[PDB]
Amino acid sequence: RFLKVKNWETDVVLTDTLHLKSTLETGCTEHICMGSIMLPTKDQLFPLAKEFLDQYYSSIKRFGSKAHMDRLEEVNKEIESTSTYQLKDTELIYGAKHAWRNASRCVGRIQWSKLQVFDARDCTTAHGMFNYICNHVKYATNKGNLRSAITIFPQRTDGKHDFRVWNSQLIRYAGYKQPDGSTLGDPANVQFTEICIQQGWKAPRGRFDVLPLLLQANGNDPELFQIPPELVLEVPIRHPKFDWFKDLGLKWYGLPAVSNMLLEIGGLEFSACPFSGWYMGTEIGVRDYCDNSRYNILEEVAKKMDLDMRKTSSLWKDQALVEINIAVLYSFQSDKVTIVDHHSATESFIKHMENEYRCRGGCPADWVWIVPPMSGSITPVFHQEMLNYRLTPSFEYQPDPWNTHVW
Amino acid sequence: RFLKVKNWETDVVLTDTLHLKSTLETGCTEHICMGSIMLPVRTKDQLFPLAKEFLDQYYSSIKRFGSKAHMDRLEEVNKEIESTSTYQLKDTELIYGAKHAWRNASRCVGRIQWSKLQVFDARDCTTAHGMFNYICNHVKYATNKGNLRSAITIFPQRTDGKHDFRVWNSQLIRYAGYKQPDGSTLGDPANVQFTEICIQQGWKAPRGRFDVLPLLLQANGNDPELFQIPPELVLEVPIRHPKFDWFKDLGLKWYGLPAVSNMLLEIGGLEFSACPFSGWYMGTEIGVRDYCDNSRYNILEEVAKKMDLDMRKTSSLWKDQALVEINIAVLYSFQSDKVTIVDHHSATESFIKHMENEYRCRGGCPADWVWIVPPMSGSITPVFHQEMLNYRLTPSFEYQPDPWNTHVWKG
Ligand code: HEM
Ligand code: HEM
Ligand SMILES: CCN(CCc1cccc(F)c1)Cc1cccc(NC(=N)c2cccs2)c1
Ligand SMILES: CCN(CCc1cccc(F)c1)Cc1cccc(NC(=N)c2cccs2)c1
Ligand SMILES: C[C@H](O)[C@H](O)[C@H]1CNc2nc(N)[nH]c(=O)c2N1
Ligand SMILES: C[C@H](O)[C@H](O)[C@H]1CNc2nc(N)[nH]c(=O)c2N1
Ligand SMILES: [Br-]
Ligand SMILES: [Br-]
Ligand SMILES: [Zn+2]
Repeated sequence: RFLKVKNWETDVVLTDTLHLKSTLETGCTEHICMGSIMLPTKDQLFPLAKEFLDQYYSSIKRFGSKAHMDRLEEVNKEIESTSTYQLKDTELIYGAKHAWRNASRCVGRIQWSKLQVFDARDCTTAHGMFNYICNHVKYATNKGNLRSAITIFPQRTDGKHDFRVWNSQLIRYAGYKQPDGSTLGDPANVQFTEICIQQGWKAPRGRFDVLPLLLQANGNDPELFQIPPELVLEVPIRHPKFDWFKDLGLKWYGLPAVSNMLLEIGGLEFSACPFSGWYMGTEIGVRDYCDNSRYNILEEVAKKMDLDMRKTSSLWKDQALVEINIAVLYSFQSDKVTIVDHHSATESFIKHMENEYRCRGGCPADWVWIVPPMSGSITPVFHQEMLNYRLTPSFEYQPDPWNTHVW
Repeated sequence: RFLKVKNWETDVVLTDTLHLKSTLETGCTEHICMGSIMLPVRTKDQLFPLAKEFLDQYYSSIKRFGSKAHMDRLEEVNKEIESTSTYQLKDTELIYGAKHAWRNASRCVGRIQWSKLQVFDARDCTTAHGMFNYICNHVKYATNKGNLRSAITIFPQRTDGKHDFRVWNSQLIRYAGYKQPDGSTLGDPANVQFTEICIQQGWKAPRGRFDVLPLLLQANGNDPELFQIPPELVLEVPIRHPKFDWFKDLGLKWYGLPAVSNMLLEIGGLEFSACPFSGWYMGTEIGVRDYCDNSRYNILEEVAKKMDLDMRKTSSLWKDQALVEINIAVLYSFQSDKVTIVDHHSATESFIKHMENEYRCRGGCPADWVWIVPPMSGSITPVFHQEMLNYRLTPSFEYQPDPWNTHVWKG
């Protein structure tokens, strides 16, 4: 019931008690581990509200105080009456910081307490959502010195009036199926690119077309908006040693901003909660650039390097991978856009886990996601045992809205 | 029930029913995943169901389920259990069991090979000198002058747990490790404790960087005894690089034959506590883990110094750069000397083909993603993108405590 995690590089053992507070289920049973699966009323809401307010009042050293008991009473009356309740600003901020803190797949959580929370609960239209979003993008981008931020749109009601950002990230590149049979641009976004086109976007049909926002307010039909080009910081990719690298024509955007997740706080559901931080270098150079189902540039790069591509055992893929990743980092650094390498981020996370074990009694962590997609065992996280479990407040996946929305 | 796994690179979806036959526990519950935890005297009444389940699996695999041979065998085992409290496997059933324990090993990327396993039956062994001779023969067979052949040697099973056969070595061939008074380590840091045991027992340590350890062999619950593997049987590969001519001067080498000797093999409820097994290396085992773990040979700094990379900031990726060169070196050296090795691209590609085959003929393939994904270049291997289901089937290889922690010394 009290659980130990061991670091096999350093022999440091930590004891986890925090898992006992865990509420949601994992996908696993005593018979089967699903650790590598990508995705496994009034009556319901009051318990969730109480659990939340209890931890909030605990966090501000006021557990069992007059004001604690009063608020529990207040929220209780409001659920009875209205079927829902509203969070105080302080609660909303706390809840959003804690959803990040609880994100077991997130290596960047040492930063969790510094999140800037933009309260957009007064938003009513898609044009309003667009304004809030542009403001978030400009604030977070900060001319290259990125700051973490979340923008929180109104909470779900009867669930026929959901706010949604149909985009998977605020800033992403279009993908277009070709006559040819190949894909132009990012193959991850073909379907959404098509949705934008059918809703009426005029696609320029290039390799790196920033997608328009498709914004849904109040369960209404979603609308298109272009993010002012001037607010989208992008980085041309060059290599500090290979002059030819630039001729690949590669670029990426500075601001990673997830917009398709659902934020749950005290039972309330925020279906539009775009959040942003900054990139770990491998996200772009290993996954975006080198996944076979993504930009898949490994072959072209290897060719420019004149490596022996005859045999897998020459490790030509591996050599090319390292160079691509060196270039991503050098390019961001040269243009002064915040980026972290996988060594520094994982070192940060081990230090963060130690803080959380010491200060909170644990840190839920998903090893499959935390270990970087290159050079795993040369980073400290590879050697660190992790316990994965689900705490609330939380960020959750939710169905893509086009499968759900009725026009 | 049916469970699906999806490959996120290919969209290939597979359906698992084999997990229904799983008996043993995982460590996980509905409230916690223990998937990255490294480690998450039997009665007659427990023994007969375990035997029956095993024998039913064996008779089904030879298409004789329910035959008179199957039924006579069950009754014969049942009678042996009630009167002697245990039972002996037939040679055929021992072969089937040892192969299946490999087939079932969820952390093994090399399982495409599982049905080609040379089984050496050492159940007539009685003494440590007996075990030495069996082990020498295994090494020489498996080594086969570089054309490595998978094999396992199976010593007598556990009886009362006071008469256990054990290889105290964690692998048959491994390098010594010496803690120096100044706190540095000479040789391999992973093997310090066991090296100290060997010295205590009388081994004369050459005290160098790659000294092959002596075997420490326990027969029949007796105190273990020391033996040196004939050097002429220990195939080694000097590590050089195809382009970097200074790489040889690092003084690196490694042995060709990886041979695990500290696991316990469970077949139909019976426990084989000494069951050394060998295959061949995937290159990353040596070039990533043995050479570059901070707690092992730890050569990254010295290699990157010699490549003259920028070592002032981790963001030059000097470690990742040095890591790749060392791994190229390991594979080049093994190939140049005609010693079997597999690269992590080949091995993971093979494993994915193995796993699809298994899903189709067997209804599943339990696999531990944390262990199957290689310790470098994870996502440019196909296994990174493959969902897997981890569950435990018997026959199985299981961990067991180090014998120096539990042995009752005779004197
Ligand atoms: C400040 C810099 C940050 C870094 C460097 C970072 C790093 C990462 C990385 C590399 C991933 C894996 C993503 C992937 O492979 O696709 C991730 C996952 C995640 N992070 Fe962060 N993170 C940061 C900030 C944030 C913030 C501000 C939030 C929310 C407030 C957040 C919540 C998440 C969540 C929820 C996941 C898991 C997503 C999923 O399961 O699909 N992180 N983090
Ligand atoms: C034939 C070539 C083989 C290759 C390339 C291979 C590859 C591997 C590798 C790379 C690992 C992970 C090792 C580590 O990180 O420590 C492994 C684990 C394992 N393999 Fe193999 N394997 C082979 C044959 C065998 C054989 C013959 C057996 C037994 C009959 C075996 C049973 C295992 C087991 C039980 C593990 C898990 C060990 C643990 O949990 O500590 N494999 N395999
Ligand atoms: C590339 C896709 N990432 C999610 C992966 C995913 C999600 C749902 C379904 C999938 F198939 C795959 C998006 C993501 C999520 C969290 C963090 C990041 N990377 C970042 N550095 C940040 C984004 C926002 C704050 S930090 C990317
Ligand atoms: C080096 C350590 N490996 C065990 C891992 C382990 C387990 C518990 C604690 C540890 F610190 C480390 C040994 C191992 C096991 C299985 C296979 C291999 N590698 C091989 N290629 C083979 C060995 C025998 C047949 S194939 C190595
Ligand atoms: C099937 C497997 O779970 C899947 O490929 C995962 C593995 N680990 C990951 N880790 C991170 N950070 N991001 C991912 O998209 C994935 N993909
Ligand atoms: C804590 C973590 O589970 C541990 O480092 C594991 C990770 N994956 C592994 N995978 C393999 N093949 N071998 C290992 O020793 C490990 N170590
Ligand atoms: Br970070
Ligand atoms: Br193989
Ligand atoms: Zn699990």
